[PDB]
Amino acid sequence: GLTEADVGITKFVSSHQGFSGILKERYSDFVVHEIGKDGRISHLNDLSIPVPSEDIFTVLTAEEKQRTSVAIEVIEDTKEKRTIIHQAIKSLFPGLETKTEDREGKKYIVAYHWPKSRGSYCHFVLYKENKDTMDAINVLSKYLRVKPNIFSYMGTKDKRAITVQEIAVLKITAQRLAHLNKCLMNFKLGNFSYQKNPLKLGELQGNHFTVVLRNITGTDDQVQQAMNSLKEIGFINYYGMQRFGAVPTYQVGRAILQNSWTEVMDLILKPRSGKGYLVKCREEWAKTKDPTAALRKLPVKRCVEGQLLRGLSKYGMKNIVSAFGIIPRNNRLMYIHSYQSYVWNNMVSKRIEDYGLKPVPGDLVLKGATATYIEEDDVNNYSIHDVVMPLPGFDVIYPKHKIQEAYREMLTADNLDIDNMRHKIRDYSLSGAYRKIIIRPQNVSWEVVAYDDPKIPLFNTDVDNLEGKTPPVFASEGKYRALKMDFSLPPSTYATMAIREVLKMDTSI
Repeated sequence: GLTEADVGITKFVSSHQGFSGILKERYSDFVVHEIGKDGRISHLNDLSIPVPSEDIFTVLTAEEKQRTSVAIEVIEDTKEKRTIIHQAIKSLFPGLETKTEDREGKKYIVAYHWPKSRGSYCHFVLYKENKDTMDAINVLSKYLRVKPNIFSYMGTKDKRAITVQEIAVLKITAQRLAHLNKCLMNFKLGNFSYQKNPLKLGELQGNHFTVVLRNITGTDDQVQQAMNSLKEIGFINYYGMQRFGAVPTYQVGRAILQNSWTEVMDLILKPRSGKGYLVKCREEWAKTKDPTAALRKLPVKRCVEGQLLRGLSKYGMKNIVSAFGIIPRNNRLMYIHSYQSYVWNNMVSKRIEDYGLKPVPGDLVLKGATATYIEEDDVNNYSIHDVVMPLPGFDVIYPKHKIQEAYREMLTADNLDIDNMRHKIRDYSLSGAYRKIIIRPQNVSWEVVAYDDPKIPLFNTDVDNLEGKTPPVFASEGKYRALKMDFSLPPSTYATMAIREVLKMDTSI
């Protein structure tokens, strides 16, 4: 329903003829490896627990001392070797009795009933398949009987994909985490270390992508030209379709900024084209206009519709400001940020159309963390990769060319004032920020692969390598053709926008 043109995604970098290709046909055709603060590319490649009773038996005995018996096998049997185990168990045995048993030749030691030197945080790699980051944290939180806020990460990674990232957890041992691997299906944990600090959102350097575009209709000339342009110049740094949502998020954001609160409520709760349970909740709302009656139709507690319905039950339909205010702050800002994103995509497309892919006088540039202007005389000292455009807000400056006039027109068309982007409600006041218009991906590599079966993955994942799965080998000719790409992107960048530039085809399905 919502197209790329609807959200201002209309321009391309390369002049090459577009071609077709299938994206995320299998979640194994889209693989993401996080690039850490220090440049390390997270891979699940070590299951060792950092340093007679191994890590498992110690966990088994600790689990026994709290909430029948723990039998430890005596590998190299000796009177001194058995007593050593009795004494070693007695160290990690607060309230545990110990007895030697000879079970038909095989001997056992049967158990009956955080250092300040070691950093507070266990860091580890989380490998996930078709899952959200928060979803993995909730599973680990319920298994470890902890609250999800003791976990930290640098960013969330795509659900429909195989993703690998670093996670930190306050005061949970590596053995406790590793033990969970036996009962976790769509996630695995490894690469354990103990460190001083948690992770911080946005601290990452970016992500590395391995992408398989199935059934490419492109020729070798088309592919080479598409890839060379992506490697040399790159792609227009648009906000992808994910930024815009079922409910078109920028429209809720616009209504919030205009203080059109009845419209905010209707946009979230009223029935619309294209999740089954949300359809029923919205139908019950349209029929009864009763929060209690519509809440009965929601199987999920933490969702925007439920939080707003709980807010309306508390404050009523004559105080939608307070009712909506109940939604967590992060979910509320997301609407107004996607409105800023909508304006930004449109402005960038106008900037490309009117001045091209060259820095022009009047453009804003980023000299480290400071934003400044390109003048007539210093125009040739900058590249298109230094050019920034602002997300609209009260604290930003605008380019000194005609796009400033276009920002003013777009904002005026929504009854908003570029000269005063302050909201009467503090939470909805936007300061603005700067975003690069063109991104050159790093460590770009590609190959066209001939194949016959779509089910067959074209490369190993981290778990395939751990299990010692045979690396895929492919013939020089086949029925179908695939474009296999590898590239690194900075944070707040969309891989779909890089793929869009290669294929020159719109993101629908």
